[PDB]
Amino acid sequence: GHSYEKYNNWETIEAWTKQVTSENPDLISRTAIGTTFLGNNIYLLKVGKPGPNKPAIFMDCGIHAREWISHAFCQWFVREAVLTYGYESHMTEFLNKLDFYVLPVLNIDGYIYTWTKNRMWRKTRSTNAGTTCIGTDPNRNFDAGWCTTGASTDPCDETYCGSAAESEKETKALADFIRNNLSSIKAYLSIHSYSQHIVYPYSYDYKLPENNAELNNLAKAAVKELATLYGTKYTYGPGATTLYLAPGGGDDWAYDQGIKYSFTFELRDKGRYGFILPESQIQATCEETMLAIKYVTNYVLGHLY
Ligand SMILES: CC1(C)[C@@H]2CC[C@@]1(C)[C@@H](NC(=O)[C@@H](CC1CCCCC1)NC(=O)N[C@@H](CCCCN)C(=O)O)C2
Ligand SMILES: [Zn+2]
Ligand SMILES: [Zn+2]
Ligand SMILES: [Zn+2]
Repeated sequence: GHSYEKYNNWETIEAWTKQVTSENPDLISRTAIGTTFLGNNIYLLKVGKPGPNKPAIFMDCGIHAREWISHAFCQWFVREAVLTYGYESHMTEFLNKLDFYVLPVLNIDGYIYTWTKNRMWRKTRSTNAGTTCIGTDPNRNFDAGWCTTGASTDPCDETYCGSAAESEKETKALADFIRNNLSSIKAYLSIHSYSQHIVYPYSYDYKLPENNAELNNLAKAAVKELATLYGTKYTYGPGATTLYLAPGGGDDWAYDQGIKYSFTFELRDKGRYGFILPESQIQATCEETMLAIKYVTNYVLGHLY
C-alpha cells in the first residue's frame, strides 16, 4: 500500500510509477532509461502537459540508498503536480511551459538493500575486483574531475569513485539520458539528505562557476522561500567552498554539459535523526522543499537559454 506520508519500498514505488502514469495520462509518461547492476528497471517520469519544443528540468532522487527522504520527495513532487495542476496558478504555468524529468530512485539496488539488510547503505550493489567489498558511490562516478581528492580509490570506502567514470550502469543511464536530451534540459536538480544545504558547482575542485553571482542570488532566494513555511534554516553555496570536495558528481557533470542551473539539495535534518528522518516529518520536509524547487523552476522559466 502506497502512501506519500510514509517511506515506500521499491516494489511499492515501482507499482506507484505505473499507477500514477495510468491515472494521469495527460500529465505523466513513464520510460525505463536503463537497468541497474542487479537488473532492475530505472524508471523516469516525464511530468508536464505535452506540447512541441518544450524546455525541461531534470530532477533525480535516491542517488544515495539511505537518504529515504529524497526518494519520498520525488514522489511528493509528482503528488503536487497531479493534485494542483489546474488548481494553482504557478504549478499550472510550470507544467504547461516546461517538462519535468523526475527520476524517483536512481540507486534502486542500494535502496532495496536498505530495506532488506543494511539501513545505512550508501553506494550501489556492484562487485569490485580483488575484494569482497561492494559498491561504488554514484555521486563520485560521473565524468567531472573524476576520482580526484574527495573521492576514494579504495573499493571498501563510502566515496569509492568506481573502476572508471560511468562504470556504474545507473550513472551511465542518467548521463546517457541527459546527453540525449541536452538541447531541452535547462536545469539539473539532485535531491539528497541531510545537512539542510543547497549546493551549486563546483565540488570537483576549488573554483567558482561562470555564473557564480547569479547562482549565489538564486540559492539565497530559494533558501529564503523555503524558510517562509516553518522557519527551517538552510545554508548554501558552491560545493567545494561550503561543503567539501566531492568530485565526479552529477551536478558538476551536468553544469559542464552546459546546464548552467545545477543544484544539489541536502534535505532535513541537521543530525538529530540524520538519514533516519521520522515518517512524521515527510509532509513538512516535502512541503517546504516544494517552495524552493518551485522558486528555482519559476526562475529558470523566466531565464530560458
Ligand atoms: C564520510 C562521508 C562518507 C563523506 C563525507 C560525509 C560522509 C558521511 C558522506 N556524506 C553523506 O552521507 C551525506 C550526508 C552527510 C551528513 C553529515 C554531514 C556531511 C554530509 N552527504 C552527501 O552524500 N552529500 C553529497 C554532496 C554532493 C554535492 C556535489 N555533487 C555527496 O557527497 O555526494 C560522504
Ligand atoms: Zn546523498
Ligand atoms: Zn502541498
Ligand atoms: Zn534576471
